[PDB]
Amino acid sequence: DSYLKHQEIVLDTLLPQTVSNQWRINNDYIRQTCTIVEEMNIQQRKQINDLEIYRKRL
Amino acid sequence: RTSMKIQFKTAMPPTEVLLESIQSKVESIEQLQRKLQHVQPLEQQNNE
Repeated sequence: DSYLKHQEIVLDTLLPQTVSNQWRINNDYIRQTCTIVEEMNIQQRKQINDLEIYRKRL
Repeated sequence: RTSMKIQFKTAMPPTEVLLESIQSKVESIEQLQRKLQHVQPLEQQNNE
């Protein structure tokens, strides 16, 4: 019965190690998403500016 | 029939004495086994 408790705890340690590295990968992705999403926002604003600018010139 | 009587009476006493002590420890040991089967199934989904 004691052996089975040593066997069990080992599995749940790996559950945490996987849990941490899985959340750690997603954590890095998050920053990337927010980096570019801003850059795309910057692009679209500039896009709309030309769109009306070119009209108001003509 | 003497043996069957003598032996199986001893067996039933040895069994029920063990069972009383060991059915509790079986449940202890068997409910722990079920924890491996869930500790494994989560392990794979996290690895995946």
